[PDB]
Amino acid sequence: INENVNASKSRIKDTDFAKETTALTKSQILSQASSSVLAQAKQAPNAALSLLG
Amino acid sequence: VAIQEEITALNDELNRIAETTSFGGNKLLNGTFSTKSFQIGADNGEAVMLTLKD
Amino acid sequence: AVNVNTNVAAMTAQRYLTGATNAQQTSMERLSSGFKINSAKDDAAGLQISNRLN
Repeated sequence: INENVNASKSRIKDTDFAKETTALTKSQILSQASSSVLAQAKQAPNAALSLLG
Repeated sequence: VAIQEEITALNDELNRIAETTSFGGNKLLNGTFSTKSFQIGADNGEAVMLTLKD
Repeated sequence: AVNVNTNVAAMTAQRYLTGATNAQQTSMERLSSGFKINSAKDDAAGLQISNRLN
């Protein structure tokens, strides 16, 4: 029983490194992507002053 | 008897897979998905029929 | 010509500029989000099927 219940507990609480590593990888990319977009957006208004203020 | 019982179960599993497999609720292997055309052309009529049997 | 109460050429510029700025925003959003159909405005049908697939 112990062995079986430990297995069940793992299926419910234990983490799957493969899927979790994947999400960490995906998270980092989306972060780097957003940061780049943010940087470009932060410069959007910089176009306005080009119109002689 | 045991083997028959075992297969009895697999038989049901096959039926389940058939009456559950779906591409967004459009059951695919139960038969309900008969020949459906896929317009793969920029103009009308340029389609290809796909048939999923039971 | 030689008028000082109308600059239709300028008006045209703004019109195109606006269109460009709008396009920039939509792309930026898609890039930052990672999804093309963010709002249903992008694709009413896409949202419908994507949500059900999700």
